[PDB]
Amino acid sequence: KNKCVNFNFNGLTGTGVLTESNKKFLPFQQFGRDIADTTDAVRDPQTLEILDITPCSFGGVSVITPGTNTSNQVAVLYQDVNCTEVNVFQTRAGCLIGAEHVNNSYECDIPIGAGICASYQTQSIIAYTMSLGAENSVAYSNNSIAIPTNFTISVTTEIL
Amino acid sequence: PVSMTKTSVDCTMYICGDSTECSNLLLQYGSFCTQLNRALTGIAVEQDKNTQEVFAQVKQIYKTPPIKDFGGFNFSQILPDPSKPSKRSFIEDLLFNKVTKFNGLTVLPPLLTDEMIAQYTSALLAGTITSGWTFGAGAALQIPFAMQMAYRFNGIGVTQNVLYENQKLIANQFNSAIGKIQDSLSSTASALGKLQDVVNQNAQALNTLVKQLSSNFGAISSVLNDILSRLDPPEAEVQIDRLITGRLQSLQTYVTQQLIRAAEIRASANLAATKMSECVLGQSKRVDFCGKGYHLMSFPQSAPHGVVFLHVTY
Amino acid sequence: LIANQFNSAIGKIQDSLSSTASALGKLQDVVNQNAQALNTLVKQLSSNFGAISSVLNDILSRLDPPEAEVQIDRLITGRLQSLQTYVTQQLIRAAEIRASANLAATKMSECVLGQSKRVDFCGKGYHLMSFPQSAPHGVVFLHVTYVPAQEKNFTTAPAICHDGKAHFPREGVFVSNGTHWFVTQRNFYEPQIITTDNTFVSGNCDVVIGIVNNTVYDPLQPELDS
Ligand SMILES: *[C@@H]1O[C@H](CO)[C@@H](O[C@@H]2O[C@H](CO)[C@@H](O)[C@H](O)[C@H]2NC(C)=O)[C@H](O)[C@H]1NC(C)=O
Ligand SMILES: *[C@@H]1O[C@H](CO)[C@@H](O[C@@H]2O[C@H](CO)[C@@H](O)[C@H](O)[C@H]2NC(C)=O)[C@H](O)[C@H]1NC(C)=O
Ligand SMILES: *[C@@H]1O[C@H](CO)[C@@H](O[C@@H]2O[C@H](CO)[C@@H](O)[C@H](O)[C@H]2NC(C)=O)[C@H](O)[C@H]1NC(C)=O
Ligand SMILES: *[C@@H]1O[C@H](CO)[C@@H](O[C@@H]2O[C@H](CO)[C@@H](O)[C@H](O)[C@H]2NC(C)=O)[C@H](O)[C@H]1NC(C)=O
Ligand SMILES: *[C@@H]1O[C@H](CO)[C@@H](O[C@@H]2O[C@H](CO)[C@@H](O)[C@H](O)[C@H]2NC(C)=O)[C@H](O)[C@H]1NC(C)=O
Ligand SMILES: *[C@@H]1O[C@H](CO)[C@@H](O)[C@H](O)[C@H]1NC(C)=O
Ligand SMILES: *[C@@H]1O[C@H](CO)[C@@H](O)[C@H](O)[C@H]1NC(C)=O
Ligand SMILES: *[C@@H]1O[C@H](CO)[C@@H](O)[C@H](O)[C@H]1NC(C)=O
Ligand SMILES: *[C@@H]1O[C@H](CO)[C@@H](O)[C@H](O)[C@H]1NC(C)=O
Ligand SMILES: *[C@@H]1O[C@H](CO)[C@@H](O)[C@H](O)[C@H]1NC(C)=O
Ligand SMILES: *[C@@H]1O[C@H](CO)[C@@H](O)[C@H](O)[C@H]1NC(C)=O
Repeated sequence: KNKCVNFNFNGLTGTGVLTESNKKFLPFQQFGRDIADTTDAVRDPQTLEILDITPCSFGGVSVITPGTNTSNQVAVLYQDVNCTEVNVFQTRAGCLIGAEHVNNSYECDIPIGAGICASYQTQSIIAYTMSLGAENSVAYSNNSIAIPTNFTISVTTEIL
Repeated sequence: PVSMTKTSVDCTMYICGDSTECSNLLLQYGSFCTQLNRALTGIAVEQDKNTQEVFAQVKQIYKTPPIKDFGGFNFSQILPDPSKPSKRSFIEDLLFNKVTKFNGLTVLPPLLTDEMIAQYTSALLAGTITSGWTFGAGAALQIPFAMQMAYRFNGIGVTQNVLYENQKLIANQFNSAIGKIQDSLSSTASALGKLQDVVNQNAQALNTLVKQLSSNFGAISSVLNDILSRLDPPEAEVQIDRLITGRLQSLQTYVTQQLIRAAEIRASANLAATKMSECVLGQSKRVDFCGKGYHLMSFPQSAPHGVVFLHVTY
Repeated sequence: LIANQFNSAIGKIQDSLSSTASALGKLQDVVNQNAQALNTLVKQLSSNFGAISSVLNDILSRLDPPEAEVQIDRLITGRLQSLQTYVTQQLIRAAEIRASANLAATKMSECVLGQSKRVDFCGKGYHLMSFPQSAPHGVVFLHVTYVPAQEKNFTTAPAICHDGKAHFPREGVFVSNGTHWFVTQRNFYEPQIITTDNTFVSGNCDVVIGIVNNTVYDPLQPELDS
């Protein structure tokens, strides 16, 4: 139990983590399935024990890299996996390795996701909560107005 | 609706469930798998861009002053409650309440968190209330709210004096209307149907994808492990090929529908971004672009996978 | 000054484009997407799809018609599917481009051929005029806008009380430097002495909230005295 194993119950192959289950199987019920109709519980043949089958932890691997031009140093994100299952920082995106978490917030450079962005800075890859922008309190008053005394003609480029 | 759930399907896992025999056969089908992954990734990135387009339209994170002397107009309901964990307004909370894997398909979290979207909407509203339309154009220039409203009245064609003389009445009518908004959202869920529909469509599509795994497609067993355990590799290959053909087709169907669906969402997001600019950041003279009536101002509220605009009209 | 500011800004446009390539990313992306799709299409010809050989000539060179047909069928099924995938993605991609083209046409009409009051539609600022430049598989718009540069705090009043009558500005806003009240237009500071021609009179002082007391000059009175 509690290990990723290749199990075989009565010629039923599968790979999963077997755990003691709390499911209320009725005496006749051989094995349990799911919402999706996926087998997720078994009654042991040699023992009257119900075992929940959890698929072995899998996740996508994303490599956070500043250009190779810039640096060959890389950070790896293991998506939706706990860090135990694998500069190690746990984000809502997944387990981030190779990046130093920094408190200071910066504009998002490389989006790791869930509000966390990475960049290459003085060097090492760093992970930070992205800043939305410079906080400003407008000088609002019931009798105060701000009128521009000058102007700037500005040309900006839109590409379609 | 501004965005969808970013969804990623590893086809080599979906099609063949950690089976090598199957994976080798899948190779013969070419780069079909890579192309599917690429398509879905494109959609996911587009979703993040959609949200940025609508919400991040504000130069700075403007904050409303502690003294809310807005000439009797009351915005407490649409302005955030700091007391709450996420700094969301009362109306945003109602909206959030209203709206309601192991097979290789996972959900990627959106780049901006709900709290960040709420901060962006708070910045927009603070800019709108304190500085009028000036924050869109440049540096937010403070103007008293009752005088800002008078300019907006000049915009629709009514003289400034009308607002000043009827200021108390207009403020009361405004406050009352916001009250009614609260009531409508609390009373009926149907109001957020557009958002719900988007959620439901994505859920149905994924449910269908998962169910298609149970289809045999003419193989002896839908379970890939059963085929391998019962048959020798030469014989198994034929049955596995049928499963592969069926599963790959099922996933192509899914990806294509999602591409089409994403395009529909992107159009809505583009519209939401255009309304954020011409309606929240300005006063639209376009008819019915910003609510039925003569548009005065409008206030954005974050909603799950969407934006809600409260259009004040005359 | 405006001409200089304009000329300077065009100078900066040249510099930006000359320096950084990333600026034309949207156009490049379109090119890249179409190239990847075609590259994929060509590579799928190398896929066997379960046939003995991906090469069609090899199949018929090695096998007699009855057997060859089976192998060819697999290749056909695979290749036809590959091409259907390509065409479908292209249809979807074309529709995305058509949307952009419609937007470019709309901006051509409302931004170059006119002056847009739609906000942000023609660039961040108050749109003045815009100029189109052809680009590969695209268009580039140089949006000239007006942005207020420098600003100053002034105390303001909705109206002024003269002789128990309330004066509101015809166009403009009342401002006070601290001692004297003037009427300026909202977008640029040009204070003018508050006069009957700068203001219209509606009602009385009592109903208006925030009304201040300032003399309203009548131009006619001196002329009568003279
Ligand atoms: C409005 O801003 C312009 C700059 O855009 C100011 O012009 C500058 O004036 C100073 C003082 O003579 C010079 O040193 C700069 O060379 C000028 N710049 C340009 C581009 O001409 C102008 O003086 C400003 N006016 C106000 C109201 O301050
Ligand atoms: C704006 O209106 C709201 C809604 O009536 C007021 O909020 C209420 O405040 C009182 C205390 O003054 C409480 O008893 C209510 O429970 C509050 N209601 C809600 C739902 O927030 C708000 O105080 C008013 N603000 C102004 C400026 O008058
Ligand atoms: C014009 O505006 C509204 C339209 O419904 C009404 O305003 C009411 O006026 C009465 C009497 O002054 C008040 O007691 C109510 O509180 C107001 N109601 C609202 C909706 O705010 C009324 O029909 C008209 N009022 C005037 C001032 O002409
Ligand atoms: C605000 O501007 C007004 C108008 O320029 C100023 O009033 C003038 O003050 C100067 C210097 O004392 C006099 O020479 C003028 O005769 C005044 N003009 C008027 C219209 O009476 C006023 O002093 C300025 N106040 C501040 C705070 O700078
Ligand atoms: C604006 O001027 C009017 C008229 O002089 C002021 O009203 C007077 O206020 C004083 C003090 O309360 C009273 O003694 C007078 O009887 C009032 N006269 C009238 C006709 O009402 C008003 O207070 C002034 N307001 C400001 C801003 O100074
Ligand atoms: C053999 O079967 C009996 C069934 O009651 C069971 O008690 C016992 O544990 C089994 N032994 C093995 C080999 O597990
Ligand atoms: C790295 O980037 C710089 C700036 O774009 C460029 O000039 C240089 O050629 C690049 N070098 C490599 C290794 O590509
Ligand atoms: C990892 O597991 C621990 C212990 O159960 C839990 O507290 C934590 O929330 C988990 N984190 C992730 C990334 O799921
Ligand atoms: C960053 O924040 C954490 C608390 O979450 C703290 O342990 C650490 O000291 C901080 N970094 C500094 C102050 O360098
Ligand atoms: C206006 O006044 C407030 C309060 O004194 C100040 O913080 C703000 O910087 C002022 N703005 C300008 C443009 O002078
Ligand atoms: C503005 O608010 C102050 C208190 O902060 C109040 O005394 C004053 O009467 C108000 N003035 C206007 C312009 O209504």
